[PDB]
Amino acid sequence: RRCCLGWDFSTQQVKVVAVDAELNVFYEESVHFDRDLPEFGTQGGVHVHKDGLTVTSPVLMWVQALDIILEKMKASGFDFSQVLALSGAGQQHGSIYWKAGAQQALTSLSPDLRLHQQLQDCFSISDCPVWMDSSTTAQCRQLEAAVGGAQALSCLTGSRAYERFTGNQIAKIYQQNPEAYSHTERISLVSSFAASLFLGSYSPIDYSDGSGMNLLQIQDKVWSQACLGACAPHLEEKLSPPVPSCSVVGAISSYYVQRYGFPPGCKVVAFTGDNPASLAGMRLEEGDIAVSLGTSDTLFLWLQEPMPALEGHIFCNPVDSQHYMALLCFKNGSLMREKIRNESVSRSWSDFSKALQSTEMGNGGNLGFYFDVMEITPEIIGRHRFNTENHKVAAFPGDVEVRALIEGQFMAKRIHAEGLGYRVMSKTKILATGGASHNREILQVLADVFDAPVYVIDTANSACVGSAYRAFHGLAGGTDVPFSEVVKLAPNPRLAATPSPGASQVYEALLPQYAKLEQRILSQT
Repeated sequence: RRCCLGWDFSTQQVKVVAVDAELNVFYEESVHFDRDLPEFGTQGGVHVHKDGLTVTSPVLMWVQALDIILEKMKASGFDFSQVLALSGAGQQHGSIYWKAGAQQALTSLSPDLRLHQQLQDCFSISDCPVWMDSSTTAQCRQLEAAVGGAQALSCLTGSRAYERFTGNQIAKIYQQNPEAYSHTERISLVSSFAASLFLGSYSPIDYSDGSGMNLLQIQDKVWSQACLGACAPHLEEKLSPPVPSCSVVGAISSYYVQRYGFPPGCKVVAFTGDNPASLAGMRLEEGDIAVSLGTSDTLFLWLQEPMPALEGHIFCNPVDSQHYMALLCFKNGSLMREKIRNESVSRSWSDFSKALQSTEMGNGGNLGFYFDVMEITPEIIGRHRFNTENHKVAAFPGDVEVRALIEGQFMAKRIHAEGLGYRVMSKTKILATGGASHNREILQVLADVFDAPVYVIDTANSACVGSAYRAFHGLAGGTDVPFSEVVKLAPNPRLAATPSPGASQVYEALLPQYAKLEQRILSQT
């Protein structure tokens, strides 16, 4: 059974899957940080500092989690001689600061010792900033001022300045800890840090995860000298040139061959961010979108011609380096759906579904926005309801409320997607995942709004699986063959809904009206 490994260096755990050549996930293992490395004192895999804004993880905890999981794999009888290649994902934005001399330690790893034991003194920063950090507002404003504004920075890098984005974190470390910065020979993302551990030498940063830093020029795929200089000095030398995501970055270190029995020819395919890896795992193509429904809703888009904005994040595409992808994040997700259920349909998902079945597409022209917490896409708060004459109203009947919520949430996803350059195409498939993807009536609204078929997919391990698929791509020809052709053989996700007759006519007229009301609410703020 020949296989590839797909890794995920996530916030709360390190996870791995082994996928055979039939693209069967036949093995999965994980190390949970709070539970299995409780000595670091993390909660949810991180440390929220006294200020309530700084959020970090110890780099040596991630190294040790790799040692533990390889030993857990070996203890279970995993046959490492069967591994042809591996790739992985890292929680985006988080950064690792390697101390001067660390590459000599990586290239001289002894198979008689664990990684953590040998890399103990290799980090100039022990507490790494992660994606949950919101402590760099001053640096964000400085970077936007240095490059001509928020929109200029988005045009250049796919995003305006966000506190968690790596360049702003690097700037804070340079300003507050210049000694540690002066002792840093290399800076990695979590993804490229993990790839470096497998190579036994520094891995380059890939174009896709490299797009989550406010540093890479996404169009020309070179570092922006203006962004680099506005963040910290000598920064280019520390990052090294970025590479296409579908690059073989080297063979696995002899460390792993000797300690665990990996074959010497095992290839390391460049690692990427967890959201880019999930896009690969979900097998999105040109014209596709994925809706991940949860506490936060996340929209994944394929983009040929992106239009960066003051919202959303455009990244270089991990499975087609000449094109792009985007993420749009919505704070009012599953808690907002549960609240309307509890308020209007007796705390019952069945009655929620019956409300959707008993109301027509377009909801008689009744439209609603439901933001009990400040929304990020767009920046609005409150509940706002409008009747068919576009007059504000205080409330709706119960069933009308349920449809206004669901239809409005999906119309917002289509409008904001199209603002970034997305367009529905004849080939378009919509992939739905998360709790609400288990409701047929919710997915019917989604199919109706986009006028395209909706498929349900399980994504508990999408970043791991996507990483294993990318590794197989690397083996099946790399850039000589399309990613989509390599993983076509994986069973197709199940069709949940197709647009009802007349859906096109209803939402062609209602979508611009909903967009107009959104701008009306934004103008009143």
